[PDB]
Amino acid sequence: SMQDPLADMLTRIRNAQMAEKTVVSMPSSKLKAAVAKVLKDEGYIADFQISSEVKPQLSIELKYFEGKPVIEEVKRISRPGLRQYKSVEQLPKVRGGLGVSIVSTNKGVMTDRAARAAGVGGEVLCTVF
Amino acid sequence: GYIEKLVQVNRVAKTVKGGRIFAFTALTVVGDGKGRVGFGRGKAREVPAAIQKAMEAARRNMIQVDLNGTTLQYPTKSAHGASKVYMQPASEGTGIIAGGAMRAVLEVAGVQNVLAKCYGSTNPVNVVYATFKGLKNMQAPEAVAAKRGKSVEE
Amino acid sequence: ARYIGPKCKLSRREGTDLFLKSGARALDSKCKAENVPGQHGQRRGRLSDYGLQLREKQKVRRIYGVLERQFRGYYQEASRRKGSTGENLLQLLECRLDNVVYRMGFGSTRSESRQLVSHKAITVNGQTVNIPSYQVKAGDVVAVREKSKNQLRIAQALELCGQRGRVEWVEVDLDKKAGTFKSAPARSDLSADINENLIVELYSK
Amino acid sequence: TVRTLTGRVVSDKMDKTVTVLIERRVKHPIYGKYVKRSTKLHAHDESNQCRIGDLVTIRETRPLAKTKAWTLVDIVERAV
Amino acid sequence: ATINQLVRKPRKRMVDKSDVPALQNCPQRRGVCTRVYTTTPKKPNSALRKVCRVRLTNGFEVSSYIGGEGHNLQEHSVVLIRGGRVKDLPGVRYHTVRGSLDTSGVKDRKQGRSKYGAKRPK
RNA sequence: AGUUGGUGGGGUAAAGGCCUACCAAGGCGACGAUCCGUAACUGGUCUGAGAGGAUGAUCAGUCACACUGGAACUGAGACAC
RNA sequence: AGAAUAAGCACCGGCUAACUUCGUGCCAGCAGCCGCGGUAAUACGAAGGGUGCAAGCGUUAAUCGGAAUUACUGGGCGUAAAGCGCGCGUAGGUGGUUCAGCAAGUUGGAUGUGAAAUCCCCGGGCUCAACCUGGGAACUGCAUCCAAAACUACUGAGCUA
RNA sequence: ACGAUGUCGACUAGCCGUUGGGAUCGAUCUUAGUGGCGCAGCUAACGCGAUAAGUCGACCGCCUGGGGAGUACGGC
Ligand SMILES: [Mg+2]
Ligand SMILES: [Mg+2]
Ligand SMILES: [Mg+2]
Ligand SMILES: [Mg+2]
Ligand SMILES: [Mg+2]
Ligand SMILES: [Mg+2]
Ligand SMILES: [Mg+2]
Ligand SMILES: [Mg+2]
Ligand SMILES: [Mg+2]
Ligand SMILES: [Mg+2]
Ligand SMILES: [Mg+2]
Ligand SMILES: [Mg+2]
Ligand SMILES: [Mg+2]
Ligand SMILES: [Mg+2]
Ligand SMILES: [Mg+2]
Ligand SMILES: [Mg+2]
Ligand SMILES: [Mg+2]
Ligand SMILES: [Mg+2]
Ligand SMILES: [Mg+2]
Ligand SMILES: [Mg+2]
Ligand SMILES: [Mg+2]
Ligand SMILES: [Mg+2]
Ligand SMILES: [Mg+2]
Ligand SMILES: [Mg+2]
Ligand SMILES: [Mg+2]
Ligand SMILES: [Mg+2]
Ligand SMILES: [Mg+2]
Ligand SMILES: [Mg+2]
Ligand SMILES: [Mg+2]
Ligand SMILES: [Mg+2]
Ligand SMILES: [Mg+2]
Ligand SMILES: [Mg+2]
Ligand SMILES: [Mg+2]
Ligand SMILES: [Mg+2]
Ligand SMILES: [Mg+2]
Ligand SMILES: [Mg+2]
Ligand SMILES: [Mg+2]
Ligand SMILES: [Mg+2]
Ligand SMILES: [Mg+2]
Ligand SMILES: [Mg+2]
Ligand SMILES: [Mg+2]
Ligand SMILES: [Mg+2]
Ligand SMILES: [Mg+2]
Ligand SMILES: [Mg+2]
Ligand SMILES: [Mg+2]
Ligand SMILES: [Mg+2]
Ligand SMILES: [Mg+2]
Ligand SMILES: [Mg+2]
Ligand SMILES: [Mg+2]
Ligand SMILES: [Mg+2]
Ligand SMILES: [Mg+2]
Ligand SMILES: [Mg+2]
Ligand SMILES: [Mg+2]
Ligand SMILES: [Mg+2]
Ligand SMILES: [Mg+2]
Ligand SMILES: [Mg+2]
Ligand SMILES: [Mg+2]
Ligand SMILES: [Mg+2]
Ligand SMILES: [Mg+2]
Ligand SMILES: [Mg+2]
Ligand SMILES: [Mg+2]
Ligand SMILES: [Mg+2]
Ligand SMILES: [Mg+2]
Ligand SMILES: [Mg+2]
Ligand SMILES: [Mg+2]
Ligand SMILES: [Mg+2]
Ligand SMILES: [Mg+2]
Ligand SMILES: [Mg+2]
Ligand SMILES: [Mg+2]
Ligand SMILES: [Mg+2]
Ligand SMILES: [Mg+2]
Ligand SMILES: [Mg+2]
Ligand SMILES: [Mg+2]
Ligand SMILES: [Mg+2]
Ligand SMILES: [Mg+2]
Ligand SMILES: [Mg+2]
Ligand SMILES: [Mg+2]
Ligand SMILES: [Mg+2]
Ligand SMILES: [Mg+2]
Ligand SMILES: [Mg+2]
Ligand SMILES: [Mg+2]
Ligand SMILES: [Mg+2]
Ligand SMILES: [Mg+2]
Ligand SMILES: [Mg+2]
Ligand SMILES: [Mg+2]
Repeated sequence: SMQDPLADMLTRIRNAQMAEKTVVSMPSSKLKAAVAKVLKDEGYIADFQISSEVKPQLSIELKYFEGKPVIEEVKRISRPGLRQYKSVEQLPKVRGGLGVSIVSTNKGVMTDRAARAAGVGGEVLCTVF
Repeated sequence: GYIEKLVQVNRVAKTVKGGRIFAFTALTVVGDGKGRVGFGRGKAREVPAAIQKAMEAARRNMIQVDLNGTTLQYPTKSAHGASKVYMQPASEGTGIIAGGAMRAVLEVAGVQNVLAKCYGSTNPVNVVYATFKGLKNMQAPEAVAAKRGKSVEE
Repeated sequence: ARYIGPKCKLSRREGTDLFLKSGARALDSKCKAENVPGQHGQRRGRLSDYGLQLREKQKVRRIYGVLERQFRGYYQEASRRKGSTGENLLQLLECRLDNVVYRMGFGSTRSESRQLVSHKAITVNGQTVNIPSYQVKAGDVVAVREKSKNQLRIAQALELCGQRGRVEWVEVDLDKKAGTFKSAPARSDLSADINENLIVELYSK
Repeated sequence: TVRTLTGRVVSDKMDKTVTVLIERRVKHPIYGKYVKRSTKLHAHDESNQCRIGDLVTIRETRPLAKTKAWTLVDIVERAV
Repeated sequence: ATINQLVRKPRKRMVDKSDVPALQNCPQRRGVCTRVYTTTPKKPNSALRKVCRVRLTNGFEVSSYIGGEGHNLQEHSVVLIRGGRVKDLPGVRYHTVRGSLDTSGVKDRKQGRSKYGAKRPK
């Protein structure tokens, strides 16, 4: 019944990335917007736009580079059934730093690298590589 | 490349009017010890002929791997069929900590510190399939870093 | 304990030189060192990976005459250290007092140097040490007891050490039969055919 | 200074004493999921001014009866 | 199993029962031979196996196998038994130690004669 | 059913149903009470890449016991090896 | 003073390093699992040879590992074990989307404690080692204060997917 | 008591039918069912494939070698 909207966002991105599409549209929220922005800063997507009119729609344009999609493995970590939190010393590494893990901290939603840069841990949302 | 290693030799049979007909299957891996590697399977009515066929097949379809100085880039986890494979880079003093098909594949490929482990079935041909599926997808930097510049992605 | 018995059987079984005689005449013209010892010498008989690992470990053990328990101790301490336990093992095995005495040239073989050490004829830093396991530290000045310097064996072995290849990491003064152990040799200095990775693979199992 | 606790009144049928329930979240030692544990304390209420449902705060003092060693300091929310 | 399902009922370790219920956590136990007889193995094997029924100090009554070519066990012989199952004989879970109390071990044995209680020929 | 709380009093080196006389009908429990079986606890030990699993010889801390069941005296301290 | 006073145990078909003869013939026997023995037995019993350990060597009993074989890390349920015959619903678990607050969870910091011994690192002594010993690190925990507000929880007001 | 396939929600190429209902101009589109093929993907394989056995979430039920045995004893 959409008890996790972020998992729906990542599932939509993965499913339409596998299907060789160009734009993904979904209901938006101020958390999905932060996730989309942090992906944009990491070069995993082309662009994201938020619609107006009371029921905003968020649309994301994807990248392909070669014949294979740029995002090959995206996975949610902290679900509503588990709620995983980690400290600075325990922030997970995906592909030994070749990827990124999104972390929600009291300074906002950022990457694990920025998380150690500010020295603030938090909740591990998902891992992308 | 030319580094020949023999993994498994098995004897199979088919039933005919009259009795049983036996044949020999061989599995081999070839590589140059610096990044090229491939596997081959062969079947014949004698062991040497099957081994020769396996070598000839393995010398084709060799692929190029991206290794970070005699060691893998990042920990990796692959699978084929019902076989699961885990590998992770290790320090220089370490040997090759692996068993059977793992050891042959990795030693021929040129790596020396791999510290691997397999789950599920240990059927050698499926293990080799899984190991090359894992090794062929080693990304290495400057390729995953095609999105933007370098020294910021790491 | 210690291995006492035929010493050319070990060379034949391992298939290499494995210096165990004085080296005066030769090695080939005493034991026809191309057949494995025993009745079935002529058979080739290729051997599996476990056999190869076992042969390598046994070859190393048979060259320094160390038994299994002390070898386990050496391997454990080498693994506990830093920097590539494979070469740390040889670094450790080259610092034994009997091996050092053999390198300096006061003994024909390893067993003879061991008996020189055991029978109270070698002083490490000016006092007697009779343990053929004393780890010689770099800079130690090994010597011979003045009451035993005129033994024929030391003088006889001096020229044999004269023609065996310079170690180039120990020094010796012949008149006083006293030498200095500068430092433990690097992995390159030792014979680069002892593939210790087989030993590491065998023990990590 | 002095450490206190906060809970909700669940029983007031005794004379000059009340029962207060306190909730806490504990991480499961092995499975790592946060689960709710509860404590039922007996607090001393001298003037009988607490009703079922009142959100109150209490502090620890010397024992006043068997299984009664807490006394309440303030009522922060009143039952509707 | 889900995380909540596991919280409500965690995973349970199974216990492996010993194959030697008599001699409760003991290396060996002594007993008395209530009878010595001989029995026949299972299907693929054909032989005539020597077995002794032994009553232990526990009060248990079990059956032990007698190894070696000969033996001198009879009624009311005090014996020591150890673990070890004989595959061919059904119901035989123990072995009789040769040369311990009343068994005297085999004679004219010269190879591996420590599992049969035989002195060095000298 | 002294069971849970209150009051007066007694008692203790000291808070307290610890005890007593009245007043009330309370207290605990599927977050496992009660009952049955088993067992001194911990620092630690052994295994394992770790997470875990098994386990409390020797050494150190605490507890309980001193043929079996009770009781008190003397004493700063005992319900007394 | 003198070489005098001081080597044994298990195994050798595959797993697993190490092979041939002679006896016996579904017997006698062996055996951790596959299994050997019915007339050329590298598997039984001996002899020659060899392989592992070594003042020890084997067997038995017991724990963990391998076992991802109770799977948190880290398994499954069409046919191999495994979806209740089907609904409704209680305790519980989980919760679409905006503001604003609070600081229980969360994060960071400070302070107290976490006995010594033991394990780990750098050293010092016994001719070496075991052993003893100095300093450190660790003891991943608990408690109290300070700060933050992205997420969850709690409170007030909204919105319509 | 069977689709030998728990309920709920969201995504993912297409083609041919059919039962109810809508729109726009026999044609096109769109819903809620009911069938046949099939790309990716999945599976040990058979095969599944918008009526998933694919990609994911929330909660519940169940499994841990074959026999003994869905049996014995106890409760209801
Ligand atoms: Mg025909
Ligand atoms: Mg064929
Ligand atoms: Mg698998
Ligand atoms: Mg699978
Ligand atoms: Mg398996
Ligand atoms: Mg010893
Ligand atoms: Mg009391
Ligand atoms: Mg046994
Ligand atoms: Mg009364
Ligand atoms: Mg009172
Ligand atoms: Mg009073
Ligand atoms: Mg009173
Ligand atoms: Mg109970
Ligand atoms: Mg007891
Ligand atoms: Mg493990
Ligand atoms: Mg542990
Ligand atoms: Mg350990
Ligand atoms: Mg206990
Ligand atoms: Mg004691
Ligand atoms: Mg004590
Ligand atoms: Mg205490
Ligand atoms: Mg005490
Ligand atoms: Mg106490
Ligand atoms: Mg006491
Ligand atoms: Mg007594
Ligand atoms: Mg007594
Ligand atoms: Mg008494
Ligand atoms: Mg009295
Ligand atoms: Mg009196
Ligand atoms: Mg008194
Ligand atoms: Mg007492
Ligand atoms: Mg007394
Ligand atoms: Mg007493
Ligand atoms: Mg006492
Ligand atoms: Mg062999
Ligand atoms: Mg035998
Ligand atoms: Mg014969
Ligand atoms: Mg055998
Ligand atoms: Mg034999
Ligand atoms: Mg034995
Ligand atoms: Mg045992
Ligand atoms: Mg056991
Ligand atoms: Mg055992
Ligand atoms: Mg396990
Ligand atoms: Mg086991
Ligand atoms: Mg495992
Ligand atoms: Mg799991
Ligand atoms: Mg399974
Ligand atoms: Mg399910
Ligand atoms: Mg069936
Ligand atoms: Mg069902
Ligand atoms: Mg059903
Ligand atoms: Mg049902
Ligand atoms: Mg039900
Ligand atoms: Mg029902
Ligand atoms: Mg039924
Ligand atoms: Mg319902
Ligand atoms: Mg509810
Ligand atoms: Mg929400
Ligand atoms: Mg809720
Ligand atoms: Mg808010
Ligand atoms: Mg904190
Ligand atoms: Mg301490
Ligand atoms: Mg020292
Ligand atoms: Mg604030
Ligand atoms: Mg029907
Ligand atoms: Mg069914
Ligand atoms: Mg079935
Ligand atoms: Mg159903
Ligand atoms: Mg469903
Ligand atoms: Mg419904
Ligand atoms: Mg549904
Ligand atoms: Mg749905
Ligand atoms: Mg189809
Ligand atoms: Mg399936
Ligand atoms: Mg399958
Ligand atoms: Mg889930
Ligand atoms: Mg769930
Ligand atoms: Mg789910
Ligand atoms: Mg069973
Ligand atoms: Mg069974
Ligand atoms: Mg059973
Ligand atoms: Mg029945
Ligand atoms: Mg019964
Ligand atoms: Mg019944």
